[PDB]
Amino acid sequence: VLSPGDKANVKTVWSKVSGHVEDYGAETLERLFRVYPSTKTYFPHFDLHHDSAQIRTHGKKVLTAIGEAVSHIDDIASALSKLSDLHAQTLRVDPVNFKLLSHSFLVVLAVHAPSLLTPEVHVSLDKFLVAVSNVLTSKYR
Amino acid sequence: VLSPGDKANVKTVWSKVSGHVEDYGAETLERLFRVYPSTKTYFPHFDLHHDSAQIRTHGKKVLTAIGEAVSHIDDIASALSKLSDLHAQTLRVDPVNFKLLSHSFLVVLAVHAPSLLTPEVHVSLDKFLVAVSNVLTSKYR
Amino acid sequence: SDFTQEERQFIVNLWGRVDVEQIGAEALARLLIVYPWTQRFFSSFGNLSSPSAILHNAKVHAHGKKVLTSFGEAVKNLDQIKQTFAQLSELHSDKLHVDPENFKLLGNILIIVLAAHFGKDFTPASQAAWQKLVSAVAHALALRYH
Amino acid sequence: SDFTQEERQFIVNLWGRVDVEQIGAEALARLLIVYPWTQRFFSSFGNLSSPSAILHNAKVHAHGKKVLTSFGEAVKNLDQIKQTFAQLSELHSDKLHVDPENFKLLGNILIIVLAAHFGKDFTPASQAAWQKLVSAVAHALALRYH
Ligand code: HEM
Ligand code: HEM
Ligand code: HEM
Ligand code: HEM
Repeated sequence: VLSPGDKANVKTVWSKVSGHVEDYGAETLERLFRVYPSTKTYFPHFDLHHDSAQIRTHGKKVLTAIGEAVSHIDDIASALSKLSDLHAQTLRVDPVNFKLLSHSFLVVLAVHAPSLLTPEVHVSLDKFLVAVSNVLTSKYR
Repeated sequence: VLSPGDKANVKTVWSKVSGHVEDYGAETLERLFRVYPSTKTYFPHFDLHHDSAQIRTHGKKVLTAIGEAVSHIDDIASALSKLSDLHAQTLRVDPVNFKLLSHSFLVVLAVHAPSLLTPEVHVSLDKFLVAVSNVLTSKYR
Repeated sequence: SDFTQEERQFIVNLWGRVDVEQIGAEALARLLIVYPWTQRFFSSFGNLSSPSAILHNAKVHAHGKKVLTSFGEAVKNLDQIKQTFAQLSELHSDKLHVDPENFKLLGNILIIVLAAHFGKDFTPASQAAWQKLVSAVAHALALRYH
Repeated sequence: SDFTQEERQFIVNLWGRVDVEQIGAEALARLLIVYPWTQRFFSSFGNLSSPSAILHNAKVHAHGKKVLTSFGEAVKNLDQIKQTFAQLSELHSDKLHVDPENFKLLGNILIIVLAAHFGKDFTPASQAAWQKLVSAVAHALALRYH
């Protein structure tokens, strides 16, 4: 359960992510693909050349999707009911990968805003990232 | 998250469990030990003879512990903060077993109150039983 | 030795009084509402939007019966279960990439569904023999190599 | 081939600039608040009641440094990691029955802790080489037989 503490901690971090949604999103996918080559199989039709156009563009889509969940933090499901069916029913993406992505992102945050990614804050957005993954993978709550 | 629906569904089931806390508790441990022999290793000092005195007495302790969580359903943690340290820090019981027990119990309910254990109800108390296990195993929420 | 004659008795006799249609359909419909994420694997089965819709979905009913008929193959030959579910293993694994722990969730609902149906006859010992069988099945449906 | 010379370079060079005291203590303290249930394994380490208490606990600091020193054994001999963590495997498994996936949680925090410390130098490729190492370690610490 996301406590008001987690909520605000999530919002503070996202205030430093906003204004970089494309850069951080692009670096998030880069680490994911480079550190976990198996995640590339979901993108046969992409020009996956480390840092290409589709990587940065898709990266922005993902990180923007996150920001939405930060806006509708109180009801993350509804604000993702679309992407859920995509990733869950259509794509049927293996749930593990969501943890690899959630992880890849925390690593980006550690690089650019280490002092901010304190342990209590780290705990918060990792609770939030799990809240996001469960939705995109579908769960009865 | 336990919705008001789950809450009431949990309370309805427990109204049929109340007045049998010892019988159902005794049968819960019996199936656990008989169906999953490995769970017996946690009780070297018990007279584990299928249906002995310590089985029924310990069974009542467990099912009574459950009932408490049904009373304080809104704040299950606090009403179990004692047993949590026991099972988590002291006993350090393997988390899997909690699912085997939670399962053993649903099987008892299916036997004695099948019509009541409807699918929506089954969903509810299984969300509640997982809420109970997480507490007794310790989790940051 | 996989099973004992005592367990074999519990499995075979209990299986004899089993209606594959009702139990199979009950197990599948219950699996899909209790563990909603297993629905992802069932994209072509129509309406699965609500518990009530699942319970009345005809594709779920039909497929539920085929599943229980499959459990019947294990019963016919307990000591060769693995070889029996050889085809189904590659389908559920290599083709339909299904999480292995799902076969376990489905074995848990079947046991609960059996308990609700057979009541007190589904004694601890009988349940013990069925856990081994459903467990044996779930295992055989998960091949790593060959 | 376990690693490549390119990865070896990323591992050895990065490891050379690593302060085992600070990083090791940071990794352990972070593991215990982010994943609170790992605390159960640390019953004799005193106060772990709050994030602040963990961060200031001296037993955590000390043990955190020994963990990172251990990661140093892997670095010295990358192709023989398994044989190196042979003793630690039986301790973490046979003795201290630790869930295997916990070694993975701890590898995730270390990588995050390394990223926070080395910033932009902890490039995707460098991170890739470290995931293999921390992954290799977590694996070796989980023996099924012999
Ligand atoms: C925080 C977790 C994630 C978020 C917020 C997210 C978000 C998105 C968004 C916004 C889209 C665009 C959908 C559209 O245009 O309608 C998308 C597509 C897609 N996603 Fe994800 N995603 C996540 C995780 C993952 C993971 C872990 C994978 C698997 C490795 C994945 C695989 C894909 C694929 C294959 C597409 C379609 C891309 C295309 O054809 O253009 N996603 N995602
Ligand atoms: C719903 C889950 C559970 C509940 C509500 C529960 C409840 C309890 C209670 C009330 C006690 C008595 C504590 C006291 O007297 O202070 C107890 C003790 C104990 N529990 Fe559990 N328990 C659960 C799960 C488990 C599991 C899964 C195991 C492992 C197989 C386990 C192993 C033990 C042991 C070894 C003791 C001490 C018994 C003794 O020495 O008398 N518990 N539990
Ligand atoms: C362990 C017990 C299981 C048994 C005995 C079993 C049995 C079967 C059988 C006999 C079929 C073939 C029916 C046909 O010819 O179309 C089948 C297919 C299928 N199974 Fe299972 N199954 C089990 C578990 C699962 C689980 C856990 C899942 C996923 C959550 C699953 C998902 C599917 C799907 C999606 C199909 C294909 C559906 C179709 O043909 O349209 N099964 N299974
Ligand atoms: C995979 C990375 C890990 C490494 C390199 C590592 C290393 C070590 C070392 C060197 C020791 C011995 C220190 C001594 O002599 O007392 C030790 C002991 C210990 N480890 Fe780990 N460890 C790892 C992961 C874990 C995990 C994931 C857990 C549990 C969540 C854990 C729990 C413990 C405990 C409880 C002890 C004994 C504490 C004591 O001596 O008082 N370790 N480990």
